[PDB]
Amino acid sequence: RLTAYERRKFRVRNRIKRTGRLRLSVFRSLKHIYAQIIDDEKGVTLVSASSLALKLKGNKTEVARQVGRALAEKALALGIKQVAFDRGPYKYHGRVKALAEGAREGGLEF
Amino acid sequence: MEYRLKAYYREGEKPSALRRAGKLPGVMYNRHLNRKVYVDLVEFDKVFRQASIHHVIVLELPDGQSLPTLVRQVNLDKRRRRPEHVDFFVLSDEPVEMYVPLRFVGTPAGVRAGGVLQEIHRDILVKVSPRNIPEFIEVDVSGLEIGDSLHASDLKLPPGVELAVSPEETIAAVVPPEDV
Amino acid sequence: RMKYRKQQRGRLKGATKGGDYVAFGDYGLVALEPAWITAQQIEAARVAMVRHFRRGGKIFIRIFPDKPYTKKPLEVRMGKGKGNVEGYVAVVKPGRVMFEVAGVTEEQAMEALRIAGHKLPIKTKIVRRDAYDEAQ
RNA sequence: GUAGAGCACUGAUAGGGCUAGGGGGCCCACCAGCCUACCAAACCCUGUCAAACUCCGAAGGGUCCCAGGUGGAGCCUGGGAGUGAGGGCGCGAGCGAUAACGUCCGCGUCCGAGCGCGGGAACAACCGAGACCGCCAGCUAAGGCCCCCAAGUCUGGGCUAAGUGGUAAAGGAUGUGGCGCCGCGAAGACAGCCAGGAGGUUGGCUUAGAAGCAGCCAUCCUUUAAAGAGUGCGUAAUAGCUCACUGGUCGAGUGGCGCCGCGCCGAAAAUGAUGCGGGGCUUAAGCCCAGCGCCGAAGCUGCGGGUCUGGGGGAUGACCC
RNA sequence: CGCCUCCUAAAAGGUAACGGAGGCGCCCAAAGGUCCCCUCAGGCGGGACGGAAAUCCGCCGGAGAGCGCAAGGGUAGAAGG
RNA sequence: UCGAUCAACGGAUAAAAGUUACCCCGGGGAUAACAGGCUGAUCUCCCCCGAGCGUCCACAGCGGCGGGGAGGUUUGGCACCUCGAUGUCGGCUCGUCGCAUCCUGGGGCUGAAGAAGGUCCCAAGGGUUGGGCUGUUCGCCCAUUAAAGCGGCACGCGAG
RNA sequence: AAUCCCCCGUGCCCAUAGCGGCGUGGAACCACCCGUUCCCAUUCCGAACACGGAAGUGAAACGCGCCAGCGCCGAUGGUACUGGGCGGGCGACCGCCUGGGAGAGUAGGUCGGUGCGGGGGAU
Repeated sequence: RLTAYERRKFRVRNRIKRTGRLRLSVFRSLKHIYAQIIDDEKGVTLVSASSLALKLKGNKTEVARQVGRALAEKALALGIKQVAFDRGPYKYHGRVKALAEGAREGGLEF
Repeated sequence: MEYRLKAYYREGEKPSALRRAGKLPGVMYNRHLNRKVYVDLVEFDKVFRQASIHHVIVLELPDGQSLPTLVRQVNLDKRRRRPEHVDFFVLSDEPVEMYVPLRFVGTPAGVRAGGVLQEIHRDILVKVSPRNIPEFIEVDVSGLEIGDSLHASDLKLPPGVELAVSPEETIAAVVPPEDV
Repeated sequence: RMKYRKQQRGRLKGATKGGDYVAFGDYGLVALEPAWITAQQIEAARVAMVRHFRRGGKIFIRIFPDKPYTKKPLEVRMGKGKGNVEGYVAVVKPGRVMFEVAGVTEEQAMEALRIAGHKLPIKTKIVRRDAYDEAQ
């Protein structure tokens, strides 16, 4: 109970204290995956990442990197101009490393 | 049988005055509909006293609305006895909370036995029985010694069945005078 | 007496009221105007009763050897750490539910108490079961 | 977060149901049996405690802003300082023996340091009350009014009668009076009365005797005054006795346990005696509830004066509010 | 006869007592940083050298094990591994 | 930035123990010792209950266990009178009150025959010896005696 | 575009968002799932974390709805307490006036209500 749930509530509360204003919530797994943006629980939630517009379920952590960069610019302008970070159900090397670089260009803008 | 005289005013000052005349506070209650009616002791008591009245409800007269009720609570008086507030519930039709008067006969093997006598622990039963419980729910045996004891299990349940109590836990047991 | 394997040395002093009442057999001895009562005196009653009752069928209990009373020194001059443990007993003050059985069936039990407490140490009263009691 | 409170946190602990640990031992090599004899982690139920346990939780106290908010304090700067040990009373914890006109701390008042008046006999701190100075003025506190001494030996309704007033507990009692209650078969009551106190009532042991009136229990029947499995004076059983019954006698109310308020026993002293004293017990008393009334403080009002302080007219005064 | 902790300070805070209790006058070179992971004792049931109690499997659990050192606070949404 | 139980820890110095019945100067009953005071520890006396002894009989004689007061003695608690002053013991001499009265009597009770004891309530009236040893009052011992009490008053007495 | 509805996330409210019992969905969710050279990973195993994808299934994690047995919530009354003023008692202590007035103790109460992004569910 408290165990895995905590895996969760932990990345949670820590992430939370963190405060540079916004955080995107990526989400691991295939069709599962998708990342939405949030700030202070003001109540609001900027823009939504990638509606399952499938591009290559293949060996594509790139299906990923793509949906990512996508969301990257999506928000980039979606919501004028800002800076912060996000969640992640894991380290940045696969699926998540991916949403990362996606965001990465999102800000990089080149 | 029962009845009473109500309290328009209630809480403290009033119940106290009551006491003063010889009246103790009374709660008339029925499934979430509540009214403070007040207690004329003397009689009140004779009544209560019946005790058969406390175990197996009775009818009360208030205004003129003859209704069915029992005590579900009572504040009987610290510094002595008598009370501080008498509590009754009038029933609709599903009486589950029943501490029906219980009698059992431990026909000899007890004190005429090894001196040992029988200790009555339960003597009554808080089981279930909607608008249907006798003035006497009962059971029996013929052993009261060795290191003998019996309870809610052995029990032996009659008509309006339903054990809201527990899988046995000591209706009674026998202890020695200076042993057996 | 019995207040065995305590835990501390001593209490303090006050008194005023508590929570003794019920019944527990129908042979009852209830205090009324006391305070602490010697675990001993206590045993006294215990005896009194026990013996009277054709000397067998058990009585029950009531209060306990509760606290540790200290007259400290022996008779010195005062300033000890107030140390010294010495007399252990009950702390019952508002007419308390003191419960004693046996199977006397009568004013026989009566007597038993009569003396037990007449003895013991205070203004007190006795009876039986008078207004049951419902728990959860 | 103490009082309370509750028990699930920990620790107690009392009667209980289930349970193992020793079990007492040895079959004492495969060494497995009853017992429950077991200590019960326990067990739930029945149970009550804890300043240094608490799942609940106040009674106030703490404090920030808005508002009351002038007595008159409130603030900051400043020179002249005295105590640096004190006690008493009430409440709350220590302690001490839950002793001391003890000593520890705290909230309050206190008393000194004003606390000089009343006062309770007289008594630094217990209830009343703040004295700037007058009055051969009147209203009042507390607490008082037979007298000693101001003030009704008021009225009204009770309850004690011991002198309680005029110090005391444990506890004892057909005290006194009061309940809120029990016996009334005028099928005329209880103590007083009359007579019978009935035949199987005749061992059960012991019968030396039970053949109720010698010890180990008997708990039945007939039978009428209604019936003593005989409550009692007793020896050798036995024999005789009062009603426990009328039965008749009488009849018309009787013997009670709980809860009450007012007294007595218990409670023996040292120069001599004592509610202050005289005194007083159906106003004179005293306890309780009722209502009226007058007394009595430097306390409060009315003739006036002194005095300082804010302001008021400041002419020097001054006067007045 | 210096300091920390708990009670009594009586609920703000805060106070004696020859009042209750009980510790410290070390260190930890890495219990000092941060990043990434993990996550108790104990109850039960099943198991090699066991064999009240290791080691492993299987469930259960306001977290009462835990944090050099005493208490108390905290606190595994870990300060804990 | 180092030396430091200065650990009686705010720490005078670096560097310190005693003893005075041989003693001596300052103030306070803001601290003892005498006694007094209040408390009563208490001890003494009394009062409840009865397990229980008294062959039989609870209580004639007795009380387990536990309990409840009186009094101011004994061993103590405190600090205000007292330290500009209160002589503490033992004894003497003259004693004065007190009763839980020892001898006295009046008594009910007996496990009272008589006699004699012993068991309580009433009542201080007078009375309530000599020596021994011990500074000791207490005490133990000799001889009687109706009897040869307990104690209040700084444990009366130094202006005797 | 901007209606409620199915939801996948992801937010305030601390146990009526709990345990557990019966059910039930994958079409689309999403989970387990397949396999592992490649990111990157287990002091053992890609167990987890992870990479690498058709499938198979919906067992398992899983979301609503019915079920209150345990647990959680836990009023009306009612007493204790007591803030303050007065009495009654030598007494430890009792009681009277005026506001506040938990606990436990039958009620009866619940098996969450909702913040926002959104695949989208109903021209």
